[PDB]
Formats: sequence, structure tokens, C-alpha cells
Amino acid sequence: ASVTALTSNVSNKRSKPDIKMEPSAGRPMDYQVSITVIEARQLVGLNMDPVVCVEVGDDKKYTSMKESTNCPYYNEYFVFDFHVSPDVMFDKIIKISVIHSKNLLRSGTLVGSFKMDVGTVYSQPEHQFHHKWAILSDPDDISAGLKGYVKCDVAVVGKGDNIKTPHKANETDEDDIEGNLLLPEGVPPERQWARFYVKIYRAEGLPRMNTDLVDPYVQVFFAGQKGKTSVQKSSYEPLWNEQVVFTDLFPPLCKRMKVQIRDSDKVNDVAIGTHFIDLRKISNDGDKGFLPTLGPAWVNMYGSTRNYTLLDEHQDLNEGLGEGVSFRARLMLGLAVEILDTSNPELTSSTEVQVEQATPVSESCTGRMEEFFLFGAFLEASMIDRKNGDKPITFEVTIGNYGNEVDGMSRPLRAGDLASVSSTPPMRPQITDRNYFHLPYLERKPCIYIKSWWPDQRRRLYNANIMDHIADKLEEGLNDVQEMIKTEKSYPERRLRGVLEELSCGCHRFLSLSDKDQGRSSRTRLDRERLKSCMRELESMGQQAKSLRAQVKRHTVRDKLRSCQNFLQKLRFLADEPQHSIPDVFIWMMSNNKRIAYARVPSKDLLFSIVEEELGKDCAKVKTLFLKLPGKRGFGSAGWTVQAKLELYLWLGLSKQRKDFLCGLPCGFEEVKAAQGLGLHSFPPISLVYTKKQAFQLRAHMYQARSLFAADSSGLSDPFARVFFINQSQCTEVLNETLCPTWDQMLVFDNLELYGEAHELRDDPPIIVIEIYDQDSMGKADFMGRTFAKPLVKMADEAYCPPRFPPQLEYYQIYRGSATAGDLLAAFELLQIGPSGKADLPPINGPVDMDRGPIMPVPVGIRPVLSKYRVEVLFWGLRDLKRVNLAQVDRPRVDIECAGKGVQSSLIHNYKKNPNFNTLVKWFEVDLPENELLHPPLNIRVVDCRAFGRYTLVGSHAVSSLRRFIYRPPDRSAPNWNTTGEVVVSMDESMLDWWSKYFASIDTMKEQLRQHETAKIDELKVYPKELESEFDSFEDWLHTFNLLRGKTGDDEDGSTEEERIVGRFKGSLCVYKVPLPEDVSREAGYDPTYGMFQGIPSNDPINVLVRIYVVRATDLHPADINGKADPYIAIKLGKTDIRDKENYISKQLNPVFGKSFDIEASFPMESMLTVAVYDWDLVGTDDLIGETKIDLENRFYSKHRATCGIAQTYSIHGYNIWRDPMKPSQILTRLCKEGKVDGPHFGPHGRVRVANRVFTGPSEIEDENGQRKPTDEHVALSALRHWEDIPRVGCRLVPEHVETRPLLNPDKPGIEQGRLELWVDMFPMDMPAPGTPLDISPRKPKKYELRVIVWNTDEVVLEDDDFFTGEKSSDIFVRGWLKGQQEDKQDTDVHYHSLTGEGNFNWRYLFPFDYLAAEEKIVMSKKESMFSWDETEYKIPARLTLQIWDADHFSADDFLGAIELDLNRFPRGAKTAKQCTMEMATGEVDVPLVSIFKQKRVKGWWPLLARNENDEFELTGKVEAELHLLTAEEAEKNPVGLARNEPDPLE
Ligand SMILES: CCCCCC(=O)OC[C@H](COP(=O)(O)OC[C@H](N)C(=O)O)OC(=O)CCCCC
Ligand SMILES: CCCCCC(=O)OC[C@H](COP(=O)(O)OC[C@H](N)C(=O)O)OC(=O)CCCCC
Ligand SMILES: [Ca+2]
Ligand SMILES: [Ca+2]
Ligand SMILES: [Ca+2]
Ligand SMILES: [Ca+2]
Ligand SMILES: [Ca+2]
Ligand SMILES: [Ca+2]
Ligand SMILES: [Ca+2]
Ligand SMILES: [Ca+2]
Ligand SMILES: [Ca+2]
Repeated sequence: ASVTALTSNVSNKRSKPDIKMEPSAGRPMDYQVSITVIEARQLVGLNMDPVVCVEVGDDKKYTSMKESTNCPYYNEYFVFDFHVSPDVMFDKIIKISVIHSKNLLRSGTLVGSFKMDVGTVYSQPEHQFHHKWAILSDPDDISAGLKGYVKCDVAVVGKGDNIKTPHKANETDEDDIEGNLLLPEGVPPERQWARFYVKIYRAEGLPRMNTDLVDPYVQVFFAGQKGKTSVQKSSYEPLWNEQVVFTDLFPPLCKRMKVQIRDSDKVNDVAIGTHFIDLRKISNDGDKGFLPTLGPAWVNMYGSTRNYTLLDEHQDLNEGLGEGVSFRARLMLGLAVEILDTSNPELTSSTEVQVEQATPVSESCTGRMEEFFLFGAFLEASMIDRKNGDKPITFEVTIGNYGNEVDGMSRPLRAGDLASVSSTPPMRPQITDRNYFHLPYLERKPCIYIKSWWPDQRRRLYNANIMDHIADKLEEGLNDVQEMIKTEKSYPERRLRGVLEELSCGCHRFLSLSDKDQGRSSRTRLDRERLKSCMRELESMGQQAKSLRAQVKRHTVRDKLRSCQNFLQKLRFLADEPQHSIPDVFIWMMSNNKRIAYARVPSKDLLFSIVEEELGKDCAKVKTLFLKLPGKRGFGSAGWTVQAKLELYLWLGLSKQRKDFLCGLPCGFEEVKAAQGLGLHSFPPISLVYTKKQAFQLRAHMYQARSLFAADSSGLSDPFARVFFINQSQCTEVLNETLCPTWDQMLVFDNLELYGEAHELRDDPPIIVIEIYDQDSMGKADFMGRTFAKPLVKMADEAYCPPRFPPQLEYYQIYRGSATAGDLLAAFELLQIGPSGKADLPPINGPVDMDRGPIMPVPVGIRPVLSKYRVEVLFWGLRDLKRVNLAQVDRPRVDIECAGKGVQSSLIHNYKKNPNFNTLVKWFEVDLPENELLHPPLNIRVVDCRAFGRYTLVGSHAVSSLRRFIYRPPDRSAPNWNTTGEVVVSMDESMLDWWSKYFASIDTMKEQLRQHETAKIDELKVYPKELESEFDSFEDWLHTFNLLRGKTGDDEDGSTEEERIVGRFKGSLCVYKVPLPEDVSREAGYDPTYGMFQGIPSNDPINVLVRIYVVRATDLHPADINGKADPYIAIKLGKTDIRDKENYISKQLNPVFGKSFDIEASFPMESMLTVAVYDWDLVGTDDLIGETKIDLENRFYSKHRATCGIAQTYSIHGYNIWRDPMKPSQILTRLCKEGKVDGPHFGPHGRVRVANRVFTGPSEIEDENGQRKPTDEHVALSALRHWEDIPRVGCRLVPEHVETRPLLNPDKPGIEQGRLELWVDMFPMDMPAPGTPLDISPRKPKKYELRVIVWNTDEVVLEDDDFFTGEKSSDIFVRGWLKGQQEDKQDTDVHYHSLTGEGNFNWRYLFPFDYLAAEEKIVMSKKESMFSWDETEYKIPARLTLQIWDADHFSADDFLGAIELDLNRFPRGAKTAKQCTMEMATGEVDVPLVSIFKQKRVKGWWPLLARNENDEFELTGKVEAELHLLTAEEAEKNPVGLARNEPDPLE
């Protein structure tokens, strides 16, 4: 590829800071874990009744009990719902266990368990595992072996996540367990046991917790286990030297460990601080990796404010559930992993959590204590919330507990006797405006200085600073590439190649810097191993960056960019230091000593170094901080207002390195120092008095906004924008009833004073805060959003000349919290008033409209150049207009306005009889910018026309981008438009049904979704998503515009976007430049009454028969207390509201409906199709599982012909019968007549000519009896299948299909909780009517009867011992069933007192059962319990179970052995009892497998196995059996009796 690259910034993203006002982390979000326990195999137990218990967090659910099987089958679906933050969510433990003998009084005996947290599932490629086997292990015994496997799906979805879900085909497979384990990639299939020594040494700096002492201990949580140390009573500096040892599998699938200091109290046990150790960050896998190690090193814990209160509203911060607002404690800590030798018998095999005495460590192992100096300079404090600032305001800086004056001296003491001044002097605020204050610092900036003592682990922070510097440059470069992609700047591939080259240079630079301290003795094992890992990963990263730079091309910019995103995330993951050294710096606003708002600067960001890459990104720089409310108060409505805005200079480093700690400040200040600092050059000042000052003038060219927040009940706003710069604020004018105001207003901040000649003021200007506000009637203003900007600084010596000046308008992203609230098209420049005064400034011109007066416009050269455009609007109709106020909408009219100009539609004089417009096409002319990116949005605004000029607003939609509707002149010289040149294109049955072709299409789709990851059945096209997702929503000529009314909801609660829809406007737009050329006009026709919209179909009402075929549903959300649902299909279309409550499928979460519903709807009025799934309830209302909206109006009028899908092949009989009443010849004739194509010209019956192309195919049809007639329909359907290749009006037609539409619940938004497979046919009733609906009803199971003649038994173990003489014997009888123990169990008579294991039975079982051949499942209908309302259909595997039992007269019968013959895959029986061995039933592949549905008679010997105390299989008996499968029709013709009875007796 090309080698040319760009290194510098081109796209001006640096003038748009992405300031996060809220922390944007730890926000709660709806999560869902769906777990489908499919089956289990090879479970360890004797006569076990296994129940799978599935826990996610604390909630646990159970499957049904399967009786007397070591390989049960469940196919049961569980859904766990949570509303928690992602860190809490991913720490939840998914535990899949198998228990037995559980009843109402006794907890079940545990067989085996599997542990894996939610975050392991979420880190999967599709956030899920599909068809994987959980390795069960004994969690209480390290010497125990494998306890079985549980095949299961585990999936995690957040709000708005999309998962490719595989379709539920017939799983008639014998897939390998060991090749499909439930483990992440890189984890070995056999996992050893290991011990996690969480050594806890001591803690320092604890706050008050009783009123006033504290009694701390440390509780450690790991993988669901917990253990705690002793309580060190009455100590702020506790000392434990105690290790908490967990025994768990390695490598652990629960990857976070929660260390938590707690205070012991008899009233309530309370948390002090919480730190999470990430095991990913302290370990590496593979042979080159290392075991999880940490320490002995300090760890910093953060939480609530340390002042004592009786009730703490920020107690969740002490639990680690949010960002900490104050320093709580620091804790020496270590972690070690020792892999246990499980074969060695000397150590104990128990797994319970030990608390032992750890070996104490010295303080010198963490690094020698060094004196750190922190300096601050509050250059500016503005934008303080007026709800607090009636009283004087201080700013207190604290690092650790140093400088915490108000909460007490919990500080050890480690210039001479320099007293730390950590708080600014109090000063009364002055009014900026009605919402904000500012402190009048002016020339006197207050300063702070804090002396602290920390261990000298600066090397960790330096390495993190280097790698975070590389990550910062990479993130800035990727934002540059994305922004120049979005604004369509030329050649983004050069910028991406330069970014990759710079990333490779930084990765090479890290390796030369990080090895300069290898000789340090105060260096943990984690430091050495992580340094080696980071060096290896960054060298591999530099090589991968060079390789990816070699692959960047023009068309491949958009897919190498996400490849660089995982580089960015790997640098961010590696850049976090798990061994904390210096705690973060906190800056707090106070008033009357009450803590109000905080900022938290990371300590490594302020650290000083000689090397530029080791230097922190905020060290010796003026940092813009936005203080926020602590805890949950910074979220939502309370966190909307800016609490404060600081320009805070900060420096941190050693006290030996503080010679240049004032170098980053603006020049021209005099240091005012305390009484201790008189005559001392090195003493830091308590304030700066600036003598230099520079006059400035900021111009805010606020031209336009778009897509703004709606803060009025009409769905609109009255937005005006307030611009904040330093200590001043100015407002634009209020524009009424719009969400896209064109203010066109320049705000001039005259004679500003910038104190001090700032270092690099051109490259780092002060930030501008822009706040939108909805003006209201009696005087308040709703917060409408906030964006940030950086002005283009023009110095006095600079010329106001291109290419830098005048600044162009750019879009600044507006936010309300975290939600996007539109864009602000504005430009900002910061012009210095020179020595000559204001004459050097560019001229300020008067307004074009003289009535505006003192309001200045955006000047020429900054405002966009306008050109004439014509917007042509098609007014197709208005659908589903909801009630405005209480009344109905009766005379609607559509006013469409763009950039002040506009047109109004014809008034619909009566909405009910015909919601249509008399004039279909109207147009207006409007000046729009040359740049298509700067085009203002077009507003659709439907009003209800009452009498006497009184209009009420029904709804409003904002078309944000007009570029979809922009008519460029099409290229008709392309070879696709060529219509000349001849092109030639060439081409046990009676048991098939629609399910045959459906399963064939499902298999074809399943292999087609695996192709890109690297007799014959005619098929259809199964879509994994909606049909709209394939055919671009059928919006080829007709578009939908959802009208909205009411206020937009908040980011957490309130209204939602789908609730605010009060109607739909049907129509299209076509925007083109004026004048349009005449040849372009005649290429598009341009009839004067239709404009650009040629080929528009008839607007008249037409009756349409809508036939909805509902096939099945998958993964339905449970809506009953038993974890299941009783789904039925409820379809709403127009006035027809079918609710099929009589045909519900009871207790099924994957129902097979097989239904068809006929609804006659008057199109285009009755066109919103709502197919819903409802859980039927015996008492109370039926619950909505989910629903989908299909919008048949787009389907009916589309050029894709979405009315009826066209089949792959044509026939008039059988499973592939042609559904459409219009034959393929008629469809081809209609498509040629509508498209004005010459044709279809049928010559001989095997060919047709459509335009320049000739199709050929078979020429004869089959009329159901083997006889043939000549026909034209095969070649017509071949032409219809290749209709996309037609040159002039060719189009990909909709095939016969089954679409998978997600089911959405408004009560549980954002999470898909169902997948309804369906398809919709539409037939106009003025055409000939279709026939009967297709029989897509589910397959009736074929009736069978399996006859199992148990002849004899041999070598049965003798269970009984004689009480008087002592010889062994056994009362052998055989127990057999096919469906279950409570439904098909039959026992032979007892062969009493067998002294050798030989039994003689000659006993015939009969097992009548219903069978589905495709699913290989026995179908049976039975009640779930005795107290149940209805019979439930169950599908179980066809498995014959034969068991040997010993009959006891005075006790229960004793289980001896069993075999579970799968009737499709059971081994062949041996010819004699001698040839029967252990290897037939176990995992040896050398024994061939036989299906009884093919062989139809198998006689032989089979082994019966039982597990002893050593958990191994042993041969406890052999049985001779004669399986003989018959149909029911064969069984009635040849009847036999039970046991030995007539007919066909047995001896
Ligand atoms: C007394 C026995 C209580 C047993 C526990 C209990 O509360 O059962 C509620 C039952 C079942 O209702 P659902 O299946 O919708 O609740 C399940 C829910 N949708 C979910 O999915 O969580 O309803 C009634 O008894 C009728 C109430 C209204 C009567 C007018
Ligand atoms: C012979 C007695 C029959 C009694 C039949 C009866 O009353 O059934 C109602 C329910 C059981 O109904 P389903 O679980 O099938 O719920 C149906 C569907 N899933 C729903 O959601 O509603 O009974 C109980 O809860 C305990 C009753 C104890 C009565 C002593
Ligand atoms: Ca206490
Ligand atoms: Ca309002
Ligand atoms: Ca308002
Ligand atoms: Ca229910
Ligand atoms: Ca129900
Ligand atoms: Ca209900
Ligand atoms: Ca016995
Ligand atoms: Ca006995
Ligand atoms: Ca017994």
C-alpha cells in the first residue's frame, strides 16, 4: 500500500474536549443472564435423581427432577434479571451445580459444581457460550476426580446489546464433550487445585467509626468464598500479619477478589473501604506467563467522606460500588498462588477457608519513605452552583490524610518545620448570572502546599505514565481519524498510518526507558513479572502496529480502526498499576466547613520526572477540573448543574526535585509567602500576585443547533444558549418552539483579562462551557444540555489570514449527563487586544436585519455560504394519530419547515374516512449551505386544524440528516443501465411437509453463518433478523417519520422514545440544487404534478388480506412463578384484535405454534401489524412477554414485492406448493408492465426473453399424479429469481422466508426477551383470492411400541448376606422404563435366592410411545404435578433404561446396576454373556453403534454398571434382552401380552 502518512492533527478534534461531568462509571444498567441447561452426562452417583441448581449471584433456580439416571436431559431455560453497575454485575458468580434427594425438608446432597463469574461469559466473542459442557468437580475435596459434565448455554446481555443467537435446529448429533468444554480460550481442560494466600499485614490512616475509636478487620471475598482476619480492637493503625487462604481451581474463572476493611460493632457491621484485585492484571497465562502474585505492597482504598454521621448516604462508596470521594485507609497486602499436588496424600484434601499467621515483612520491602511535595495554584474558580454559594467558599486539597484539617490528624510524621497550608482562604462569591457564581481571585491566586511521606515506588507510576502517554497519543489519533472520517476530510489513511507509526515508535520508546531501574532491591515479584510482560506485550504491539500500518488502505480505514481500538484497550488494561504507591489527590469545595463537591486527580498524572514520557500528563500544567456531587448525587437531575469549575495548576514530586515546581505557571507573578518563608528562595508561596495581564476578546459565533432535547410538553423547546468564559457569561436570544434553533448570533466578551503570559496559550486555550436552556413562561429554565469548546487563539502579532482564520463552524457534541442531546454548530476565537488597541481586531459588522439592533450576526466568512435548493415533499398519509389533549385528531395538516422557508400540505378535511392528501407533491425553495454536513434539519410538524385559526400541536419529527434524500444526478452511463446485448442465463417424497423444507433451510442458514467464520429438498430463506434488516426497511420510495410529543425522558427514568410516538407521517423528501439541468430533469421524467416522485403507486384505499404465519418462538422470558410461561399469539391490526387464549401452549418457553391468522385490513390505514406473545394466566390479567411491529404499509407498496415471497422452485403439489394465487408468469407480466420492460416473451415453453436477457429452465410441470403438461412457470420463476440482474428497473425480490423478529417489552426496554419466527403474506382482495393457508402446524408424532424381552441375567452381584449361615445371594429382578419411572416402569417377577447371579425371567415389556423422527424425541402429554391446571407436552430423548435390583421383604429394594441405551446410538449386544464386557457401555469407540429405528430387532447381552466408593465404574451384572421396535399399525396386527401372558406366551 501507500507509505505516505500524516503525523500532526488535521481534523481539529482538540477544540472539542470530551469532558465527562459525571464519572460515567458504576452507573447501574439492566442486565440479563440467560442459562439453558440442556442435559448432563457421566454424572457420579448411585440411583441418583439429579436436579441442576443454577445460581447467579444470590438468586438460584432449579430444574425438574429426573429419576434414576446418570445422563439426564432437561432443556430448561432460566432468566436472571439484575439492575446493577457493570462491576457488581461481572463479579456475580454463576454456579451450575447438580444435587440429588432434594425435597421440602432436606437440602440436596451435592454431586459436583462449576464456578465461573459473569465477566468470563461477557468476555466471550458473542458474550456467550453455546452448547458447552461444564466440568463438574467436588468443591469440598481436592482429591476427588471428575463429577460429570452439564451441557448448557450461558449468555449475558446488557441494555442495548446484540447477540448473534444460533437457531434451534434438530440437534441429532453426538458432539464431543472434551472438544466442547465450558472454558474460555487458553484454559487447560484439566484444572489443578491451588491455594490463594491473601496475606494481610497492616493498615494505616483509618477514620473515626464509633462516634470515636475503630475496631477493624479485613474480609476477603473470592469466587463466592469468604474469610476474615481477627479484630484489632481500638487502633487506627492495626497490625494483623494474617493470611486468608482460599482453596479453588486454577486458573480461576472468577477473576476479581474483593478485599474489604470492615469495622466491628455490635449494633451494625459497616464497611470502611474496598479494593478489588483483578487477577487478570496480576497474572499471565501460558508457559511464558506467571502465577497470580502481588505485594508486599500498599493498596489505597477510597469511599465516603471520613467525617462521622449517624446515617451515611454515601455508604455504598465504602462498599466499593462507586467512585471514591475521600481517602479511607491504605493497606499492606500480598497475594501468592501455590499449585497443590493433589496426588500427594500428606496434605489435607479439605477446601475450607483457612486463616493462618502470615510471615511478617519489613517496611523496607515496600520502598524507603521519601518526602513528597504537592503544590497547587487556584488560578480560576468559576461556575459555582448558586444553590450552595450564599456563604464564603474554601477549596481544600488532601492527598491521603495529609492536609485533612477539618476531619482530624490521622497522620504520621515521617524546609525545616514547614507547616502545610492545604486550604484556600475563604472568599465570598460574586454573581455571574442567575445560576452560577465565581470567586473573584483576579490577580491574587490562592495557593496550597502539602508535605507528605510515601514509599518510593515512583518507577511503577513512571511505567504507567509512559504506557498511558502512548495510550493517550493513540486515543487522540484514533479520535482524529474518526472525526476526519465523519467530517469527510481528505485522505484519512495517511493519518491512520501516521498514528500506527507513532504508536510503534512509542512502543519502541517504552522498552528503552523501563529497564533503567533493574537494580532496585525494593521491588516485588509482581513488579518484575509485570515489567517483563509489559515489555513483551509492547514489543509484540510495535510489530503488530507495523504490520497493521502495512495494511491500511482507502477502503479499509473503517476496519483497521477497530483493530487499533483493541490496541487502545490493551494499553489501557496494561497501564493500570495494581500496586498502589501514592493515593489520589482530592480537591473539595467547602462552605461553613461542609463538603459540597469533589474532584479526584490520579496521583501519577501529577508526578514529576526528568524524562518527558515518565512525566505525568497534568504535572506542571493548568488542569481544568469540574467538581461534581459525591456518590449518587452527581447522577441525574442533581448532577446536571456544574458544581464548580477550576483552573488548578498542580505539581507533585520529590522535595529534592522541587527546584522547577513553578515553571508551568503563566509568567509575570510575584510570590507572596508566609512568615516562615521570609527571605527563603525555596519556600513555596501561599499566593501569587500577577502583575502581567493580557487584554482579550472572545467571539462566540453561535450559528445553529440541531437534534436538541425536548423540555416542554409539546415536544419542543424554547432554547437559548449561555456561553461561559472565565468569570463572565452572555446569553443568546430565545427562539420559541424549536428543537433546531438558528440563533445566528455573535456574543462578544469585551475587555477580558487573562492574568499572566501563559505558556503555550495558542496550543492550550482556556475552555468554554456552553449550556443550552429551555426558557419557560414564569421565569425558570430547564437544563437542556452542555457542550465544551476551545477557542482559536489569535495573538497580537498574528495575521487574521487563511488557512487558520476566520474559524469555520463545527459541531460540538452536547450532553445531558451521558445522554447525547444534540449538536451545536458554532465557532470560537480568542483574539488578543494588541498594543494598538482594538484597531488590530477584525471589523464587527451590523446585522442584515436592522430590527435586531444590538444583537450581532455571525459574520461573513464564518457563516456558511448559501445556495438555492428545492425541497420536494411527498405527502402520502398520516397513520395512528393518537389523541391530543382529550379530543381526537380530526382535521390534520402537515407543516414542513426548513431554515425558515417551508410548505404546508393540503388539509385533510376528515381523517377517519380517508387519511390522505389531495395534493400528493408540493415543494418549496430554501437557501441551504454548500457543505452538505452543515445542512439544517427539516422539521415535519403535524397540527390539528380547528376553526377560527386555532391550531394544536399533534406531533413533530426532526429529519436530522437530509443527505439520504439529496438527489444527486445518477450515472446512467454505467454498464448496469445497458439494455443491449444478448445475455443467456441457464438453470420417500410423499412424507415431506413444510417442516422438511424449514429444517433444510435452518441447516443451510446454520452452515452459511459458519462459512464466513473461516435427493434434494427445495428451500426457503431463513433470516436471522427481521425482513426489514435485509431490504433496508423497505424505504426505497416511502419513508416513515415518527411524530413525537411530550418531554424527552431522563437517562434513568421517565418517558421513553417509543412512548413519545404519537403518530407516523408517511412520505418522502427530495432535495436538489437549483437550477436543475434539463437533461437531468427529463432523465427523471418530472411531470409537473409529481416532481421527482415518479412511479408513485395509487393512493386509493384497497382491502388487503393479511395472513400471518407464526412458526415458533424461542427463548421466551418467563412470566410465571414456576419459571415458565404459557404463550399464545395475539395479533392487533387495525380494529381487529385477535387474542388466541384458547390455544395457549402450557409451560413452554420454546413453543412451536404452527398457526395462521387471517385479518382483512383496509390498507393503507390499517397497516401497523403488532404480533405479540402473551403468557396466559388462570387468575389475573395475561402478561405481555413481548411484541413486534412490522409496518406492512412499507412492505405492500415496495418495489421489492414484499407481499408474498417467491419460492425457489415452482410446483403445484406437495410440500413445496406455490402459495401465491398469482402464478410466476403473472408476477413476471405484472413486473414487466409496471417497469415498462419489453416482455415477457415466451417462445417455446423452456425459455423466456425479458429485456436483453434470455432465461432457460425446465419446461414441464408435475400435476400430482406423475403426468406432465408443458408450462411456462419454471422459466418465469427463474426470471423472477434473477430479477435483480434486469438493467432498467431490476430489483432483488423478496423470497419465501421465515424472519426472526425480536420480541420487545416496553416495561423491560432495551433487552430482547424473545425471538418470534414468522412471516407475513399479503394478498389484495381485488385480485383472485388465495387458497387455504399452508399446513405449518407441528408434526404429529408417529406411534410406536418397543418390546423388550428380558430373557436372563448373568454374573449379577450378590447383595444379600445370610443372617445365619453367611453365604451370599441376590433376589434379582429387572426394572425397565422408556418414558420415566412414574409413567412406563415395569418390573419382572423376582428370581428369588440366586446363589450365582443367574436369573431366569422371560418377561416382556411393552412401551407404547409417540416419536418425532426429526427431533429424535419421545413426545408425551402429562401434568407437571398433581395440582396443575393443564397437560404439558414434554420432549425427552428416546432412551430405554434397564436396571437390576435386589428385592427385600423387610426393607427397600437395593439398586445393583443400570444401563441407559440411547435408542439411536446404543452399542450392539454381545452374542454370549462371556463376550459382554465393561467396554461396551464405557467410552471405548471400538464397539459399533446400532439404531433400533433402522435395525428394528437387536438381541444380545448388555453390561450394567454401578459406581463404588472409589467413584469408578464396575461390572455388577449382565442382562440378555431382545429389543423389537414396531409401529402401532404393526402392533395391532400382531398383538402380544404383558409379561408371559397371551398372545405369544413366554415360559
Ligand atoms: C397466594 C399465592 C401467591 C403466589 C405468588 C404470587 O404472587 O402469584 C401471583 C399469581 C400469578 O400471577 P403471575 O403469574 O402473573 O405472577 C408472576 C409474575 N408475573 C412474574 O413473572 O414474576 O397471581 C395471582 O395469584 C393473582 C393476583 C391478582 C388477582 C386479581
Ligand atoms: C386436583 C386439584 C387441581 C388444582 C388445579 C389448580 O388449582 O391449579 C392452579 C394452580 C396450578 O396451576 P398451574 O401451575 O398449571 O398454572 C397454570 C398457568 N401456568 C398459570 O400461570 O396460571 O394450583 C396451585 O398453584 C396449587 C393448587 C392447590 C390445590 C389444593
Ligand atoms: Ca467499632
Ligand atoms: Ca419547560
Ligand atoms: Ca419552554
Ligand atoms: Ca403469569
Ligand atoms: Ca401463566
Ligand atoms: Ca398476570
Ligand atoms: Ca437386600
Ligand atoms: Ca433381597
Ligand atoms: Ca435393602
